[PDB]
Amino acid sequence: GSSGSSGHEEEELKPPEQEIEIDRNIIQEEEKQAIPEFFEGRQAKTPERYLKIRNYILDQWEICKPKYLNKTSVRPGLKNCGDVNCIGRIHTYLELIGAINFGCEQAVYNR
Repeated sequence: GSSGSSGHEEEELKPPEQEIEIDRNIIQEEEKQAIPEFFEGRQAKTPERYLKIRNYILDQWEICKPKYLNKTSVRPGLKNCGDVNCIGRIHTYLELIGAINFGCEQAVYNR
């Protein structure tokens, strides 16, 4: 027989090594690999909508930087574009890559 009962490890997640660069006018595979849902081809999820939201976040990030930027500050801001389930996807990702809130104890990867 066998037995597991093991865990408490990273969940398909990993903290950034160095602040990267992102284009608010260009969508590189880098982002598509994390936000492929908007590039799937659904009628609800569109690639044009993913940008609108992103641009906002990427913008706010610097608007507060170097200080940390909470998603709760942009949640209500772009409540019209998409939903919370999406907002988190973009925000988080960008945070995982470093594009936003780089090196900060107030991240979602260090937690």
